[PDB]
Amino acid sequence: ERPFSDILTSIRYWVIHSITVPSLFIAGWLFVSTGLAYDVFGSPRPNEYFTEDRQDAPLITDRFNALEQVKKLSAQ
Amino acid sequence: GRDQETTGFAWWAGNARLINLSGKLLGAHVAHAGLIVFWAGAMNLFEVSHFVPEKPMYEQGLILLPHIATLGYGVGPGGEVLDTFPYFVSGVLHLISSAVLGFGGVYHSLIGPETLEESYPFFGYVWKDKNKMTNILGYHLIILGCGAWLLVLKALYFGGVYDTWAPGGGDVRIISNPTTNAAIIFGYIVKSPFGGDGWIVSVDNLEDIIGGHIWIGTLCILGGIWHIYTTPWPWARRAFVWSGEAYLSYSLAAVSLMGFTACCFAWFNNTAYPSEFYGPTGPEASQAQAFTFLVRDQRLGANVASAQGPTGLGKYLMRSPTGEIIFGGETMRFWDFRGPWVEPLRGPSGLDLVKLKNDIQPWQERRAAEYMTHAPLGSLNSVGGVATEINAVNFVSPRSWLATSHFCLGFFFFVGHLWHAGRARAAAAGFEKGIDRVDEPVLSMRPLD
Amino acid sequence: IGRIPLWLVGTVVGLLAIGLLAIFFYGSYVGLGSSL
Amino acid sequence: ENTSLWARFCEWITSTENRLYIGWFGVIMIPTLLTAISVYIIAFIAAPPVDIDGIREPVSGSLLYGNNIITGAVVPTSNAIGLHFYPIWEAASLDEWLYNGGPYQLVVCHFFLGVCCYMGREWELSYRLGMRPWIAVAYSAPVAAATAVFIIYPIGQGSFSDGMPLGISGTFNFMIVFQAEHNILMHPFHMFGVAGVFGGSLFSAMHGSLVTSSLIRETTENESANAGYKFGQEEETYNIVAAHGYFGRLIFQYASFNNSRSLHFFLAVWPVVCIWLTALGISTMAFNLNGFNFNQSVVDSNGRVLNTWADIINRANLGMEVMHERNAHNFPLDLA
Amino acid sequence: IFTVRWLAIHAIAVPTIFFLGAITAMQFIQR
Amino acid sequence: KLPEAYAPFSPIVDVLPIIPVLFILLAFVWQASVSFR
Amino acid sequence: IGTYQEKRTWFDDADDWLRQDRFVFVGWSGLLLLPCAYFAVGGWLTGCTFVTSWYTHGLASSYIEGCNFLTAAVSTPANSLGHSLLFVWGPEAQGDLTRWFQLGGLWAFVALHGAFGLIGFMLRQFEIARSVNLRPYNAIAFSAPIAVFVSVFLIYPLGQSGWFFAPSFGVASIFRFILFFQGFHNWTLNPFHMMGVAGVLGAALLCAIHGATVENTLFEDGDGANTFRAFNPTQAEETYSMVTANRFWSQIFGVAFSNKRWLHFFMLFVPVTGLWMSALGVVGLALNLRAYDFVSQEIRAAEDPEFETFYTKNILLNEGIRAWMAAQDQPHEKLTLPEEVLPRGNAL
Amino acid sequence: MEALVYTFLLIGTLGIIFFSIFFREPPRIA
Amino acid sequence: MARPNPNKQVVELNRSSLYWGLLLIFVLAVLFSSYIFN
Ligand code: CLA
Ligand code: CLA
Ligand code: CLA
Ligand code: CLA
Ligand code: CLA
Ligand SMILES: CC1=C(/C=C/C(C)=C/C=C/C(C)=C/C=C/C=C(C)/C=C/C=C(C)/C=C/C2=C(C)CCCC2(C)C)C(C)(C)CCC1
Ligand SMILES: CC1=C(/C=C/C(C)=C/C=C/C(C)=C/C=C/C=C(C)/C=C/C=C(C)/C=C/C2=C(C)CCCC2(C)C)C(C)(C)CCC1
Ligand SMILES: CC1=C(/C=C/C(C)=C/C=C/C(C)=C/C=C/C=C(C)/C=C/C=C(C)/C=C/C2=C(C)CCCC2(C)C)C(C)(C)CCC1
Ligand SMILES: CC1=C(/C=C/C(C)=C/C=C/C(C)=C/C=C/C=C(C)/C=C/C=C(C)/C=C/C2=C(C)CCCC2(C)C)C(C)(C)CCC1
Ligand SMILES: CC1=C(/C=C/C(C)=C\C=C\C(C)=C\C=C\C=C(C)\C=C\C=C(C)\C=C\C2=C(C)CCCC2(C)C)C(C)(C)CCC1
Ligand SMILES: CCCCCCCCCCCCC/C=C/[C@H](O)[C@H](N)CO
Ligand code: OEX
Ligand SMILES: [Cl-]
Ligand SMILES: [Cl-]
Ligand SMILES: [Fe+2]
Ligand code: NA
Repeated sequence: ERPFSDILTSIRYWVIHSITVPSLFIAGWLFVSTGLAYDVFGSPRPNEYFTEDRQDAPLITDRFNALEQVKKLSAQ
Repeated sequence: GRDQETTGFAWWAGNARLINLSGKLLGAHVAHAGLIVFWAGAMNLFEVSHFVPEKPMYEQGLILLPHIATLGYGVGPGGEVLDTFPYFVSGVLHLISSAVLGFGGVYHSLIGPETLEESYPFFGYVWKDKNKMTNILGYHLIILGCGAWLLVLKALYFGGVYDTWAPGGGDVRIISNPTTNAAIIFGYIVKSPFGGDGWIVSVDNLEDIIGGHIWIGTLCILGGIWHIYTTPWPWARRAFVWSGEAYLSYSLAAVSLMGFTACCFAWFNNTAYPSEFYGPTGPEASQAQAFTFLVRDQRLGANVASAQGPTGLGKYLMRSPTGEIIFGGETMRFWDFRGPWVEPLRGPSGLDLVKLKNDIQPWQERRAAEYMTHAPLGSLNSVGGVATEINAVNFVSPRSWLATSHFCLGFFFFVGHLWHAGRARAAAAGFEKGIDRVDEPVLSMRPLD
Repeated sequence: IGRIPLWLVGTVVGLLAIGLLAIFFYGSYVGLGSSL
Repeated sequence: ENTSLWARFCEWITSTENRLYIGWFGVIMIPTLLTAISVYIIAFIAAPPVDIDGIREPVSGSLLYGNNIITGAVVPTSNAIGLHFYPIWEAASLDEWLYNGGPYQLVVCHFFLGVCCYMGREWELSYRLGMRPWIAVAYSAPVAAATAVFIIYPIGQGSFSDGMPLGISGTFNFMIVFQAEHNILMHPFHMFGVAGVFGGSLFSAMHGSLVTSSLIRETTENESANAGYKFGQEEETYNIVAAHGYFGRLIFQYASFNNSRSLHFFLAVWPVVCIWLTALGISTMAFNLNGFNFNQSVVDSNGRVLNTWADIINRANLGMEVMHERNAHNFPLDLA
Repeated sequence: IFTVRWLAIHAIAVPTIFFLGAITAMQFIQR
Repeated sequence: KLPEAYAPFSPIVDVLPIIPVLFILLAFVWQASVSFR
Repeated sequence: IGTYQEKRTWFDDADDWLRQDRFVFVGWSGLLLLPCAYFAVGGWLTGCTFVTSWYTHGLASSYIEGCNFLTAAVSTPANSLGHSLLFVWGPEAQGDLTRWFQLGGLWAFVALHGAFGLIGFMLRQFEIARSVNLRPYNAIAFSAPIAVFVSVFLIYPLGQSGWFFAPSFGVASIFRFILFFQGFHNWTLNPFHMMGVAGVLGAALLCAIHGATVENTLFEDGDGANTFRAFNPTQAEETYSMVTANRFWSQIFGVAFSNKRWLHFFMLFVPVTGLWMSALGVVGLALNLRAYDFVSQEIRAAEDPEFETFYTKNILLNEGIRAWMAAQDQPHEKLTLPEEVLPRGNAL
Repeated sequence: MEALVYTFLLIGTLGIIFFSIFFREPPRIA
Repeated sequence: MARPNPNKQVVELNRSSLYWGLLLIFVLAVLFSSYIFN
């Protein structure tokens, strides 16, 4: 049955998860420290909000050309 | 200790298990006293660790150093800090005394005697023993009177206390001839709590402070001797509930009123809470705004008695609902304010026009400017100003922190008084567990409710 | 099967939770999103 | 033998056999609440305009002065008065008293007394009935909130004009001005209060639907389901075990309420403690503690300020600020 | 093993710890 | 700031206020130790 | 089934595999509930952590930016997109997940998947109540949160100019939406909203007062001061005194409950009716059918400067909200209102 | 003309409140 | 079934439900009258 009292108090569980829990923590750390979050999720880096072209908030102002317009307006 | 099967109280009510266990009860109390003395020492040393000589004590989030400085330690004329060694000594004495009290609390909690009755009849008590309950009350009343007289002694012969009402910005002054007049002492008590009277929060001079302390110390010692040498009267016996939880409920209602009173003292009083150490009060900051905008526009060559507002009332000066001249604007609601920086400019007709035009002082003008720039306005982030302001200044007034925290504590302690008054009455009655299911009172009452 | 006490495990995970929340409250005063 | 006048009156006051229990708390409640009810109704119908802000701009507030149910309000006391305790005998005329917001102060003082004695009377009836006593503790939450909007906020702000107007649109006005000055939405205690009333509706619908889900068959499709329950019956009318198994296999089998006692304790404690926290939210903002200030929190590497949702709140807050008390201000910073 | 309980607890724990490492990482990102 | 002799002891003073919060949490740890007995 | 042979099939095997006691009941509805709900919750937790709002609104709404819990959000897409479904394969994104995130497609993802997760949860309530053979009043109660969700996050943005005017999923964004409804819609004055307020506050009153009344009218079953150990799972007597509770509230309040079934049906009825009325009012606001004005009081206040009421103060405050929030909240209108024309009182 | 209607509706609700308090169906113990 | 209708039903409204109906209708009046008059 394992009613959650002998499975979180088991050294068999704890040895195998002494590597997966902090391996996950380190992987999440590197996902933010290596800028992969910036790359895959579209968030601009703290030094790349305003380019030389525009100095204000970007506006989409189109629908079917929205993809290439946000391409040209973003920081590449 | 014990379990639930031998006590009937679960862990979330485990302290209730030691209602009848006098030794463990005493140990829990003195261990708690160690906690109070420990926080006082720890926070005091932390505050003197985070203290900057330049900035006043209200800009730095200090709540204990202003208390010590109000007592008159390390401060001089105007409120500048001369030394922090008294504060350090206070903090260290508190830490070490907390170590001693914590040793005692741990001792009676872990290996102390279970009950103090069978061996130390002076200390052991039952809750229905009204004689010994009044005896312990008398011991503590004598202790309270001794503390009040310690403050009286400090004000009379041990350096004096800080007066903000003394000329020149205030200073540490020795109290001479306190007001021992019973009419002046008890007219504060009998006074209404509302505007213009403020109950006891409107005590506005150190002579009244120390005279009231003389009266409270002497009455407390007298009541201690009276309680040690008497037993409660039958009318009191009929009027009261005589269980330990009932005594706790009485204490909770009392300290709840005390917490609300301390909230109002921190928010309104400026003689027991000098504005140099605690910052300006709300009324003080509003009157300071109107005052400095008066003097700026005077120095810019304008008339102040004229120039009514958009409402036809008077931008700088109007008349209060009783007649005397007060500062114009919404700060009219704070026309009841009295501070050391307005009294030299305030006469019989309220604000004197010629005195307000001519008799300005530089220290008063700077004090008004700072009491504008450090108003008790802030957020939970400790961002100063109204909730729409920028994140540039890091300031929330110690008056704001004290008033808010102690209103919260006073409210929960009133609710705790309700909980304990009800449970003590129900436990004396036999209702603490539920209705008996065969001797239900409603079934013995007629219908139609 | 129960070779580590459940309360000891719970206290340690509570310590990591409190340390994590203390880190989260600390990081609001420094770096990004810190009003400075 | 019980022939004396005081003891006969005592047995009349303390009697459970009354249609409405009076008790010693009710002998303070009933005159105060009747006085407050009378003055509130009369003021709501025929109160002349009230100079709330102290700037000689009287606000009508009453039905006979051109207000409807939504717009009529007993207008707060004058800002010129502040907290100065204005009763009828202080005023020269009833005309002056009605001009300076006297009915509001009368209703507020009598209503605070009335709710305090209502909570006491709830305790005292529970005492004379052999009940357990903490229903008064549960009622201490709306009492705390009423005192926070009728007493504590005026005391912390210096003026009874700051109190909540006794009305509907006045309540809305109180909220708009309150958020303008204090940003209550960004306060954790108010967030707890909203969670408390949202969870109150959550758990009211939850418990009602679980009890109604597990009703026991006694009636037919002809008769309403309530007709299966008989007043004073000993058997329980629903299957607690069936509802508990339902909820457990619905969300989490262990994390349900196996004690109906503990379940009803949770139902009582959740909105009561959250309304306690949000009442202290108002009480702490009375002394200018306010909500969170997250304006210009995020800036870029070159120091430019990014707008944020908190900054949109700040923009709406400024709109709520400048327009409120448009003529009452003479100076930039609104310290008063 | 590989039970329904296993998958349902892993879907809510594995990204949770990964994300907690993520926020803790950005919690020390300067500007 | 602290006196010059107690300047190296300022970091250990900077933690001292949190001990009462640790005390109530320690009461809960003790109850977990006795398994909520 | 029903005294017939009915040889078994893959449907019956799958049904028997789904309808069984597990750690979590999956069921047929769990084919919808579990993935849609996981994706809605995980998408919200993803957007609040990484996905930016710099391009859809010109704001910051993620932890990677520096926002905390109270301030981060999954932002509604730009008004230019209108009511586009923002499919990742659709025209606006063109298959590309990265620039799909920053164009606002994550709001449409979270909204559609949250709606289907809500449908899956109500189907789960129906299914579990059927399997345990209990009446579906839990699903009838859950009908009101779905009514609120569809009227607020679906019907209202469909009625307005686009998804941009929907609530963005996040605490400060919800507060923006609320102050928006105050300034633009006068949602406080709406009778349907105040019916919702009465329903929710009355439901909280019922919850608190049923809890306190039950917890204070118990029967003894004692020999222990902890009352929580006086309850056994399977018995046939009332645990608290119904007659004592009725007597207490009859003498305190004047009226009291005397039917347990009607008491709990009232506890069910109050929040459902309140939330349904709020849903109907938001549907009215979807078409800008506001209860903004009282025509008689407005014409009286226009023909009399001396007429001043709290309602007129609210109207002025709403003008202040609109004019001070439009420029920064609506970038699509390109509203560059100068500091000159903004409404403003004396001083401040 | 409107204050008449509002006053009538308010006292009607109060009258129904009074009748519901003091003129309810008396509950029976059986 | 027979010449008379077999589904013959009686309707019931206790005084409590009368009170809820009257409060409900009068509260709808108090609430909505300000808006109908507008
Ligand atoms: C101000 C806080 C406070 C204090 C002073 C006490 C005090 C006490 N509690 Mg208690 N309790 C508290 C909070 C507190 N409690 C809280 C918040 C809860 C809810 C979780 C409980 C729940 C609870 C239960 C269920 C019980 C008690 C009991 C007791 C008594 C005996 C405990 C014991 O000896 O067991 C043994 C404890 C230990 C062996 C661990 C203690 C080790 C030390 C003392 C911890 C502190 C170390 C300290 C830093 C050392 C200082 C030394 C000095 C020289 C500086 C005791 C007097 C028991 C009782 O009622 O007696 C019958 C009981 O069963 N409490
Ligand atoms: C009760 C009186 C009191 C008062 C008036 C103050 C006031 C102050 N303190 Mg202090 N402090 C206190 C007690 C008090 N403290 C105690 C008991 C401790 C020991 C832990 C400390 C330790 C302490 C430190 C270490 C520091 C301060 C600091 C400060 C200053 C800044 C406050 C701030 O921004 O923090 C933030 C404000 C809050 C965190 C709000 C508190 C939240 C409440 C109390 C809990 C939430 C309620 C909860 C939701 C309800 C649920 C109930 C239950 C289920 C938990 C300020 C003047 C700072 C300072 O200036 O140093 C000089 C500083 O760093 N205090
Ligand atoms: C989280 C718990 C907590 C914390 C951290 C605080 C913290 C604080 N409280 Mg407090 N309080 C609390 C809970 C708490 N409180 C609760 C639950 C209540 C009941 C509702 C109260 C009610 C309360 C009141 C009534 C007051 C405070 C006050 C204070 C402040 C000063 C404390 C003080 O000096 O008292 C005093 C210390 C003692 C009485 C112990 C004896 C000290 C002796 C008598 C002093 C000797 C001085 C002597 C003159 C020195 C000269 C020596 C010689 C030459 C003669 C302080 C910051 C005060 C305040 O500032 O108001 C805002 C105050 O008046 N609190
Ligand atoms: C913390 C201190 C403390 C405590 C807990 C007690 C507790 C008690 N005292 Mg007491 N007493 C004290 C201090 C204290 N005393 C002091 C300092 C003195 C000297 C003045 C006295 C002198 C005294 C006497 C002469 C008697 C008691 C008595 C009693 C017992 C019954 C009191 C009663 O019936 O309720 C409260 C009493 C009343 C409600 C009626 C008193 C009338 C008013 C309220 C008194 C104050 C007037 C003033 C206008 C009130 C407004 C102040 C307010 C706004 C703050 C009780 C156990 C009686 C007793 O049993 O003797 C053994 C009694 O005869 N005490
Ligand atoms: C000095 C005052 C005082 C004292 C001595 C007692 C003493 C006692 N109380 Mg009690 N109580 C008090 C005040 C006090 N109470 C207050 C102010 C309230 C609030 C209304 C309560 C509400 C209360 C309840 C509901 C109960 C008791 C109970 C008890 C008994 C067992 C307590 C226990 O071990 O629980 C265990 C302690 C814990 C589980 C720890 C509680 C953790 C809290 C929730 C965290 C709060 C911390 C947080 C920072 C607060 C911030 C709020 C604010 C400052 C912003 C005991 C004799 C029980 C009883 O009746 O037994 C007979 C019980 O049921 N009390
Ligand atoms: C370090 C230092 C220092 C020093 C100090 C000292 C040297 C001190 C101390 C200390 C101490 C020394 C403390 C203490 C404590 C104590 C206590 C805390 C006490 C007590 C008592 C009691 C508690 C009692 C009780 C009782 C009895 C038993 C009998 C009868 C009854 C009664 C109750 C009375 C200084 C600051 C200079 C400098 C810096 C550093
Ligand atoms: C029994 C019990 C308990 C407990 C209680 C208590 C409350 C206790 C305590 C205690 C205490 C109350 C303690 C305290 C202490 C103290 C100490 C231990 C100290 C010290 C000292 C020092 C060493 C210092 C030093 C210094 C100086 C001198 C200054 C400068 C700096 C420095 C810091 C270096 C509990 C709850 C858990 C559970 C139940 C039972
Ligand atoms: C220091 C000071 C002062 C002085 C003060 C004093 C001198 C105080 C006192 C006082 C007193 C001398 C008080 C008294 C009190 C008392 C109370 C507050 C009480 C109570 C109680 C009650 C409420 C009761 C109840 C009841 C009844 C009614 C009958 C039956 C029984 C019973 C219990 C239920 C002054 C302000 C000048 C200035 C500042 C500082
Ligand atoms: C995007 C997307 C997607 C989805 C995804 C998902 C669905 C995932 C996830 C996820 C998740 C699922 C995440 C998470 C996170 C979490 C977190 C981050 C947490 C938390 C918590 C906290 C931080 C807190 C804690 C605490 C403490 C420590 C103290 C006290 C208590 C509490 C609880 C408050 C895909 C790819 C399919 C595609 C489409 C789009
Ligand atoms: C609630 C709970 C829990 C838990 C959690 C935790 C994690 C807790 C904790 C806690 C803690 C974390 C504790 C600690 C503590 C400690 C203490 C309480 C101490 C002390 C002492 C003292 C008094 C000190 C002193 C001193 C000084 C003064 C200076 C220097 C030197 C020395 C250090 C010695 C669990 C989950 C299991 C289950 C559920 C419930
Ligand atoms: C607070 C007023 C009292 C002022 C003087 C206080 C000093 C001590 C006074 C206590 C007088 C003792 C009274 C004695 C009472 C007897 O024990 C009883 N009548 C029984 O003999
Ligand atoms: O009344 Mn309504 O709003 Ca509270 O801040 Mn001051 O006072 Mn008035 O101004 Mn801003
Ligand atoms: Cl306004
Ligand atoms: Cl102003
Ligand atoms: Fe129930
Ligand atoms: Na203004």
